[PDB]
Amino acid sequence: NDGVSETLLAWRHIDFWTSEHNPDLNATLSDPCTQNDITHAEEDLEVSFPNPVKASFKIHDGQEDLESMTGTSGLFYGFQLMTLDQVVAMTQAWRNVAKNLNKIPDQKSIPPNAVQPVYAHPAWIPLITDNAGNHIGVDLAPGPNGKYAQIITFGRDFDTKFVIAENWGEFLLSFANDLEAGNWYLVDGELVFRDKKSNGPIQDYFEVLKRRTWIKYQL
Amino acid sequence: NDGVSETLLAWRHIDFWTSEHNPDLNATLSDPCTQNDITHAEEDLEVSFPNPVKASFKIHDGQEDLETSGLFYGFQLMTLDQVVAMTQAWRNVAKNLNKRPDQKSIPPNAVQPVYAHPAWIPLITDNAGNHIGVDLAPGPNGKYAQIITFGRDFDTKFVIAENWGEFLLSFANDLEAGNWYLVDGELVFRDKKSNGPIQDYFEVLKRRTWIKYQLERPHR
Repeated sequence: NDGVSETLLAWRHIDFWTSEHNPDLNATLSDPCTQNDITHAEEDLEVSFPNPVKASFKIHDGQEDLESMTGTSGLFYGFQLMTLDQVVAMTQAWRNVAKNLNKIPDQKSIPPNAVQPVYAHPAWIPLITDNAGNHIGVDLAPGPNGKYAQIITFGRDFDTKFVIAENWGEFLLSFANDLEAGNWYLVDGELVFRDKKSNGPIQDYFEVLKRRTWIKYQL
Repeated sequence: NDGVSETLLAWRHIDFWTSEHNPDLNATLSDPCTQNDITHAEEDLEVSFPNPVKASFKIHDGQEDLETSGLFYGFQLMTLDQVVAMTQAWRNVAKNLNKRPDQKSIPPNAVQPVYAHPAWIPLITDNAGNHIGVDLAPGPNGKYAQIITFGRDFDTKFVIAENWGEFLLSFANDLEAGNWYLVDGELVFRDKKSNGPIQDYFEVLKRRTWIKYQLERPHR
């Protein structure tokens, strides 16, 4: 099925975990989008959000925290869950880039042929941001060996794109499983990843996702 | 809008024309698909057919063999069953290509530069490995549900229409423009106004696409 279950389940675990270990991060999780907000977005972008993505939006419209000054603390080990407004704005942003480009080194994909080998595509809908040009999001125009609505890395520093999940649900869930596995350090602090079981160092979450993907591919 | 109007309009023109100038070809046009046939197909392939494509199917489920000689100047309009069979056929090819002649697009980056894609749904066949059909996974400068050539001899893919409706309509306009010869007989294309020779319809579509691309390139 679509990964709606996983979405719903993940948000339970994430909502619970944040409330327990990091209230301040909890506060930042926004109220649900209404159905009209999302229909308006879908009309604006002329796309159908996959079911799981619509489910996540109907739980949290990204993160906010206006009274903070140092910037928002990204839920995903520093990366910020985007609001529907930001999703629309950035999607149109990247759509302009694709236009300007119609006339960047070599683009590749892991797995091979899973993601279109391009810098920007109109159908790559960003959902998470580093506020530094890079995104996780959902791919609505997969390559030949890709899957519709797979979750991918793309952006400024992602000449190679990685498929990091089959759907948004699986992604949210693996994030939830990291939290529960104790794979975290608080810097009541900034959230960053470490492999608890291996007494591993602090690592950028993107490098973790890329590594995992690579490993999974070779198997 | 979607190109549903154009679909519906085109089939009126095509149904009319065929009945007048080539009854035998008319006979080959099938009864409509039912909505369940389509839902069953959509489940089988796990895709949503574009609206215009669903409209065409609700007029004719392709052509039905007398042996069927192809409506589109020899190319056969596929039945839903053939669409499903061929889509799975092409889907297996992609799978086997994953375990490893330059593929290009006109316009550049409009169509994925690959031999086979799961989301290229064939609608017309060459009975020789080549297709016109609808692209549900466009390139960066493509458009969802644009109509493309693809297949065995299509190392370069061409976007020949913005939607299925526009395609059916341009076919209809060829017929009404007198751009045909009967070999009643077998239907083949000629440019009436240029007193032109007979031409393969794929070459016509390729030239047309190529010209259109080139006339638009000054604009930005």
